[PDB]
Amino acid sequence: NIRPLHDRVIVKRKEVETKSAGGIVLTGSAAAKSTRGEVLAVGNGRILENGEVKPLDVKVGDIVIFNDGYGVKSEKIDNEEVLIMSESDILAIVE
Amino acid sequence: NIRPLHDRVIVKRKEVETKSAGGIVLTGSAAAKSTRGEVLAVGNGRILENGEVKPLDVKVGDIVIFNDGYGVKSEKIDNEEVLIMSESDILAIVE
Amino acid sequence: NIRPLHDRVIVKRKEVETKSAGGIVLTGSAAAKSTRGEVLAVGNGRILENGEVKPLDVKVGDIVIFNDGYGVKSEKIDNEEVLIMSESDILAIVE
Amino acid sequence: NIRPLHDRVIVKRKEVETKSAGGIVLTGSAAAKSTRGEVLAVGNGRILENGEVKPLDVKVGDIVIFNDGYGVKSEKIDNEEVLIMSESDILAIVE
Amino acid sequence: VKAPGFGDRRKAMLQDIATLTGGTVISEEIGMELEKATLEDLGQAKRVVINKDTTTIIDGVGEEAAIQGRVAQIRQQIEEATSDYDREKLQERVAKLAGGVAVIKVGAATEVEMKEKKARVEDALHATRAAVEEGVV
Repeated sequence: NIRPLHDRVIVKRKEVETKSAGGIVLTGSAAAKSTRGEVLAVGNGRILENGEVKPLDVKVGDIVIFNDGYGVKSEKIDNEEVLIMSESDILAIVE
Repeated sequence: NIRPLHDRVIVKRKEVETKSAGGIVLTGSAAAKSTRGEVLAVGNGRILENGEVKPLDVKVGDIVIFNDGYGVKSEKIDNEEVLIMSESDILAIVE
Repeated sequence: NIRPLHDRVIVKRKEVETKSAGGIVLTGSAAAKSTRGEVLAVGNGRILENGEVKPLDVKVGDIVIFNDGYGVKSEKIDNEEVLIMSESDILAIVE
Repeated sequence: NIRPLHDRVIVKRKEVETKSAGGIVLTGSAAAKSTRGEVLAVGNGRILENGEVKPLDVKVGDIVIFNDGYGVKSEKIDNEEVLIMSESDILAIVE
Repeated sequence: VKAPGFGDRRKAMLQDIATLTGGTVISEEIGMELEKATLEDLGQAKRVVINKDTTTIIDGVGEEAAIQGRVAQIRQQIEEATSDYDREKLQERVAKLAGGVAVIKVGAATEVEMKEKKARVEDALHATRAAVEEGVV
């Protein structure tokens, strides 16, 4: 297994849908990378200035919406694309 | 449902008005995107340096004026455009 | 009625004077936009790091001199242009 | 009367000298703008993180040397040019 | 397929197609967007055939009053034309909207015979048009 450090979370990007709002197949630059993923590993928590650690609000098994950016990094583990990225980049939790 | 994290607020942008101070119809770049929206989802609150959390001043159901920028993100949920954006970009609350 | 959030102040800039030091009419780019406005609404106050809120030093009713910048924003309310801008951009209070 | 806010100081820029180290008259770009001014109004003081306010070290009536920069603003009051600028730009106090 | 015509003539062709098929042209300068298009803005027909070079529309669905009005406007524009190229193009438009287009291909073994027979056929065509227009003696 792989566990992150501090406030970083392992997520796996969902497959991009080929059909949107009907049976029309979307191919090309219109089908952008999905902004939804499945969390896999969660670190211990962010380190505060005084010294204690606070646990993350997200839990393993939830679906989250994240922003692709400079902080988000892609890493090849066990022949599978995963994302290493900080918790502060997570926007919202679905359901 | 979708819930935000920390100090993020989910809003629905108001429809752009076509008639301004009379029956004259505005079409093109004259009618800019509306800077008003209805609050839909509110997070738990911003995390302070000490560790405690304070609830947001804005409430769900009110209409707010927000400054669109780089921090404002547009997402497609329930086949509808929504804005996931930080509380610091909320400027004022109408009524 | 519109109320701001945190340390934002609602102002209405005064009309640009046409006569300067006599009857000479100033028209064009020489007459710069007024840097003086009348405060309309004042928010609760800035949020300190520890958590308590401190009220603003500017009260509604006085005339203030403000420095325009990127943070100063102009919005149309009651079919009247008003400026939403932070308290830190207030320079001085007249009288 | 005009009073500043927080740690801003009202100064009056002194006239540039025409004769330097003798009777030779300096005209043009050689005569740089004076960096010395007479303080007029002093605000209550800079706000601290805790919430307390500390009075400024500079007092009204002294002569100070300041550096011109982006934070220094020139305003017209009582048909007279004055400078509204932060206390951090004061370098030294004459006498 | 691509819209025929370059410039304002493309507008004329598109508007004529819209009238013939009973549709509405979606353009920026009139005040509609492609995202706002619905079923009513789309024209209707019976058969449409496309090949490497030509596109034809068969049995357009449109009320004859619109075609009559459009050809009346085109005839009025013809009556105020100076150049021969312009009157030829507008007459071609009238033929497309109202009548038809017929092409006669001349056959000959060589090129000089081709050219002379083509010239004779053109002369006969012009003479037949004039005789229809004004009569014979």
